[PDB]
Amino acid sequence: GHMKVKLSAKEILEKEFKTGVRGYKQEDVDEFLDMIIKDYETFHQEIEELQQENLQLKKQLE
Amino acid sequence: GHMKVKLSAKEILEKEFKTGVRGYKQEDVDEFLDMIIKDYETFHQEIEELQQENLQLKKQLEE
Ligand SMILES: [Zn+2]
Ligand SMILES: [Zn+2]
Ligand SMILES: [Zn+2]
Ligand SMILES: [Zn+2]
Ligand SMILES: [Zn+2]
Ligand SMILES: [Zn+2]
Ligand SMILES: [Zn+2]
Ligand SMILES: [Zn+2]
Repeated sequence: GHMKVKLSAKEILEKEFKTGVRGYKQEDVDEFLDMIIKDYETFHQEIEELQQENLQLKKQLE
Repeated sequence: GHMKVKLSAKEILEKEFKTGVRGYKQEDVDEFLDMIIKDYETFHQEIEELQQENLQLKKQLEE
């Protein structure tokens, strides 16, 4: 069966964190989250491609 | 297209960030990273399941 993730690329782009003393440097976190966002986009695109292919194969077999 | 994935759950665990006098609250960033690590695992399992399912259906169509 299909398994869903918790977050999306847009939710990570738009997440706001509160601040505090000795918090993590914002640019360090944001640059790393940007790499994560691109991975979410890559994962989502490949799943979309694999699920459309899965639907086509199941249709030929029906 | 291809699977040009940049990071792994282990790389996310190992990543360190410099701190500032102020910055993003560490608790909140770390707990968000935990959710992300769990999603990388889910994405992987979903892709593996679809790849093997599609292989099996392709083979059956021709055998
Ligand atoms: Zn499943
Ligand atoms: Zn499946
Ligand atoms: Zn799925
Ligand atoms: Zn930088
Ligand atoms: Zn989509
Ligand atoms: Zn692909
Ligand atoms: Zn270190
Ligand atoms: Zn894999």
